[PDB]
Amino acid sequence: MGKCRGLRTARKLRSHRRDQKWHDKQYKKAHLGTALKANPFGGASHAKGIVLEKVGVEAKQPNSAIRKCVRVQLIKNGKKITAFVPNDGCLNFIEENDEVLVAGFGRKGHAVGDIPGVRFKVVKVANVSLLALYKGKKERPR
Amino acid sequence: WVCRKTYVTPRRPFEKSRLDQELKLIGEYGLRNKREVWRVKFTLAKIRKAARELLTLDEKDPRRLFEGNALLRRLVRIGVLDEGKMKLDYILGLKIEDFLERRLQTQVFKLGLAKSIHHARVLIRQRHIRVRKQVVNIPSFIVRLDSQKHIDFSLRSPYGGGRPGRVKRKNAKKGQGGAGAG
Amino acid sequence: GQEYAQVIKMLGNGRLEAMCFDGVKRLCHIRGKLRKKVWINTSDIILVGLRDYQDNKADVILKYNADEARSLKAYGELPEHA
Amino acid sequence: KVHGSLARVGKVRGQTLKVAKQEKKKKRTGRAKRRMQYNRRFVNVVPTFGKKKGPNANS
RNA sequence: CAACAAAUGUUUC
RNA sequence: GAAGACGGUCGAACUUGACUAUCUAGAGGAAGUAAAAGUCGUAACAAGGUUUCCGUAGGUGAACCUGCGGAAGGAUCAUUA
RNA sequence: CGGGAAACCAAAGUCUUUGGGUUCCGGGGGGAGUAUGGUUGCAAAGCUGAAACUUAAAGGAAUUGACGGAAGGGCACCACC
RNA sequence: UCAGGGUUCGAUUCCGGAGAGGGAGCCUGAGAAACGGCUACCACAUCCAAGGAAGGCAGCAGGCGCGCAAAUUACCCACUCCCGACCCGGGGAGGUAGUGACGAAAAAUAACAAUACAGGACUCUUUCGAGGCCCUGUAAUUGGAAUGAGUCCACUUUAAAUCCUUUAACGAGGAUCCAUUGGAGGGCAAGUCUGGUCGCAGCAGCCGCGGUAAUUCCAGCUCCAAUAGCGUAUAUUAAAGUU
Repeated sequence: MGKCRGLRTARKLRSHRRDQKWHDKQYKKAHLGTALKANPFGGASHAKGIVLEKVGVEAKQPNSAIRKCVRVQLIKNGKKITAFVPNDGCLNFIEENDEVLVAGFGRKGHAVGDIPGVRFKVVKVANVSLLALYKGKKERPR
Repeated sequence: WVCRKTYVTPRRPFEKSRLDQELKLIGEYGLRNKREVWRVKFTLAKIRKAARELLTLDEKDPRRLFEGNALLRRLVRIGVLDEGKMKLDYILGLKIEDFLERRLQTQVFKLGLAKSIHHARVLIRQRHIRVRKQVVNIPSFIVRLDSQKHIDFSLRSPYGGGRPGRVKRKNAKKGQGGAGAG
Repeated sequence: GQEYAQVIKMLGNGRLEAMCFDGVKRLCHIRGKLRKKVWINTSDIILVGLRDYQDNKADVILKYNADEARSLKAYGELPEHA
Repeated sequence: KVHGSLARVGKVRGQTLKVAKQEKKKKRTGRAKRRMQYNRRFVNVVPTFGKKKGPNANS
């Protein structure tokens, strides 16, 4: 029970807990403010940038495909980031020097699937929603 | 500007057994949606929790006495609850139908003046039903005991009297302009 | 509908050094259906896939033969010097 | 390690012969639709003890 | 009675 | 009874060094990482054909080799005189 | 008896029926006992000890084959003699 | 956020504290180290006939920049209160409308017979067969039976209006007065589909699918789930007895 049991010993128990909390990764991340300091997105949920170039990335085994992302300079902190472009032929819709709204995978910062070193996805261009673009609700305005 | 939610969804989402149960409730009870059921599963859980707390308290305990009796009296005014129940030991052993049974909709069936939990809801939502001086359009209502008798069609909706119907009255003048003259 | 290629060096593990007849050396990846019974060589003709991607690289899809090579003059692909 | 192509981008979407929309019915407003569900599912819905059956079956 | 060598390498499966 | 004015106190600000904290450019260099279908050796899961591994020191294309003291998580829970 | 995932364990028992005292270390695996500052050292090195990134299994135990240049093994001129 | 224990947040309708471009000083007055006072410097910006001169929206609107992200350059002191010499004036305090799917409440987009039929427990019959209650669909159209959503005399609201809550005259036969958004291989609710492709495009948080009979794709058809809402990303919490 690895832990005193004296009526007094609040301070030891209280503090021993403070000492071990660190190992928790979610906890440490939060106390070290990692999201502000390391992360490309601010510690925000979405982030907008300009498209530098279009990449065809080489999906990891045992899968085999060309992935199709763009490389993006985030306006907020000039950070360089590669982001996936989802659905069929949607690259089509984003051009070099584009602008785009990027969002996390939903993986907690950890890349997704077979898609290697890509941690973000495009959501908007034409300020304009790949979904609405892919469907043809709305266009590549211009 | 204070506000609160009135319903709670179930922890979990796909438990055939629960889904069927809810569907039977919607059907018997001319309900509209799962929320319609969820709202009541929620109403009930709070009542039961209110009950359970009380039941853990000492009897005669000014707090237990004063609020227990009140919860009971409230639960009885609406007919939801009955006397032997009408103590806390019995609310603990209670269920959703008991509430669901007191809404308008099912009463307008329950005395002929609808012949369907169906008919009932469209009747209510369409202004042909007063609870004695007052139209009530809320198929969702909760008919209090000594209020059971005052439910009836309204003073003007046609049944309830009053000309015919913006569509019946159309039909009267539908046999009038052509078949009468030119 | 693209050109071809010509293996120059070998790397290993889904990696091979090739020399596109056009004068472009890149690391091509074997093809999945071809690799089944095809083992690219450092001296042979091959076909790699390459689309909107600068073309700086390509993946191997199928292979070729040699004996036919003499016919390649007839293939209308290689010049009077290959 | 990327090199490769995109030539083929969007090859199936563009090769997938479009289909009409056809049409037909409206399905029903809120509670009424719940009612049809409950009768089709449960009243309907009698079931057999056929060792079961299905919702989106063909033959 | 005691003791004794040995390399590498093509596919979905 | 004003401007002004003697000397002082508070002291913004300015100029030059020191100090401390936080952040950030950089020719090049050397790690580790991915990793992975490559090249050269065979270093150490079956006693892996030199049992393995630890501490430590020197040395080697590269796995690794070797001495000195440990361990068995070994290939012995035994040795019958 | 009872414990434990089992191998096992009279302590590794008296642990969901979870509470005798006290002390220490761990929170998936790799990056790494690595970077960096402090400290100790003549030196070799020791103590304290991250991150970026990387990745969906790392690992334990038992069960069973397959297989062995492990032991008792056999059997056949598709094996030897 | 709910076992209980707990776990996390709190700028933000109240209280206490702090500031009004940055710093410092001061006058007045009972009360100020005040900036819708002043004064200097410091940083900024403006007018000028170039000597001068005047300024501070972390007030209300609005505008730039910033970004993932946030409304009218609108009406009124009538309510609620405040101030003054004040019953009487004045109040971007504050009310009032406009924008407003933060989010929360109520819950429309169709109910009832009839034929017509399709059917099942019940009864009768040796069986065939027939009757029968409870009814649900499903057409066939009927048939009578309906209500605001819009629209609109009148009236209400209120400072005056708006909307609500109020109503004469209109407003439901479906092709509508036309409901959506995700899913249907496992977890996971729902295609041992049809066309197309053939480890390609794509799908896939995870496991995994697709290499020519694809229940995972791409589309339809059909079906499920939540439903005037639903998907997605993210902080954080529950789950987590993985602090």
